[PDB]
Amino acid sequence: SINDSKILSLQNKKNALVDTSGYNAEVRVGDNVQLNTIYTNDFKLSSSGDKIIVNLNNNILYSAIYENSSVSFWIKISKDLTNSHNEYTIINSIEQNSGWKLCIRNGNIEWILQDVNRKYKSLIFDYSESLSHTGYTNKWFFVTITNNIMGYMKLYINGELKQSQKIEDLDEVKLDKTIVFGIDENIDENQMLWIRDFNIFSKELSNEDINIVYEGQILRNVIKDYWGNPLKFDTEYYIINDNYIDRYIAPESNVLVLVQYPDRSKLYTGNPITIKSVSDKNPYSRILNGDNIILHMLYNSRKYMIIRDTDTINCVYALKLQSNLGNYGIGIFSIKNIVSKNKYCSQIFSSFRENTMLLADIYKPWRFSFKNAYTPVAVTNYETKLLSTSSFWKFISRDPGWVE
Repeated sequence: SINDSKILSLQNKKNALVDTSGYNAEVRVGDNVQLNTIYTNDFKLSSSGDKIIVNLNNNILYSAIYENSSVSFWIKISKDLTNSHNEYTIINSIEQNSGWKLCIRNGNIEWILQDVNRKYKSLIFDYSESLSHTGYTNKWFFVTITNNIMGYMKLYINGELKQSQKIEDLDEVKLDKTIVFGIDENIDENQMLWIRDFNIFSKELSNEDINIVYEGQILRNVIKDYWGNPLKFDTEYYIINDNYIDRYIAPESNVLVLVQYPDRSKLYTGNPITIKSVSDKNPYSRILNGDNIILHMLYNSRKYMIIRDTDTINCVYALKLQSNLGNYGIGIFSIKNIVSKNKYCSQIFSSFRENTMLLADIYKPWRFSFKNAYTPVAVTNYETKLLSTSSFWKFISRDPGWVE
């Protein structure tokens, strides 16, 4: 019933982006704008002059805003766009003086509401955090703006209130007629962003309702890559542990260990792992909670299957490589999303012989050496470790919004 207040909803139907709210907005998508590349209702703004123009079919009696409203969408902003010190306008309903716009500047997003006299209020969120791993550069995040025209305008990120500004003190704000998505500033190659699930609601959404929209649109049962894209079979990933973000998985004497990145700033470091569907789901299909999966590592140009050791190092098993590919239980795993607003990560489990969960910590995993290593291991009796970040894994794909 939250959805009952939708008065614009941009969704992909029969390979076109249209308004499915019922209100019949005209949606004019630029010829070069790529739709539905990651998520069904997404669009990518990446080439010079990429635009989507939405012409509303709305109230003609009221010249000025007469009701509360909310705007929601997810956004993903490339590294190269984020690294710019320049300001870019991304969405804009201002034709003359009044209206709203979304801007990006130096790793911040800014929402502005402006009245007929160009008096404005601003809400800002630092999504980049100076390109920190903990930030959101090139990661999907959920934005929601709510407007109480006799009160406050609020900015939420992933359902969490970030900023609030009074707007009751503004003068006249005209009803929107046209909304333009697209950057007019000159852009370089690789400066791109994606938006998905753009909606406008005819009410001020409560925090509770915003969390409902968020939870619904995140797709709880679809495993996510590091950027928040759906995880896919048959796709290369650099798999990292949340406790050791600058270490890569590698075989040493056929025991997998975590090796420190020679350069922390180069994400694509290590031995790419491809995930295979045990049940023969279609090539490149999405990986879901409850899927049986197999992991293949590319090591010095050769493919191996990752398996659990048969023998222990409260059992603890190291992981190893096997050149013989096939469906062996000792190499079958399953992946489950962790519910988290600030991390796209999952746990990995094995039910071969005993129930185990993969985590990373310091062990002595070799049979003929007492040397320590940061070691991914499969551990039994893991109930007390279910909230441990040592059990959280992230999957870094080579993504067009992060170029090295």
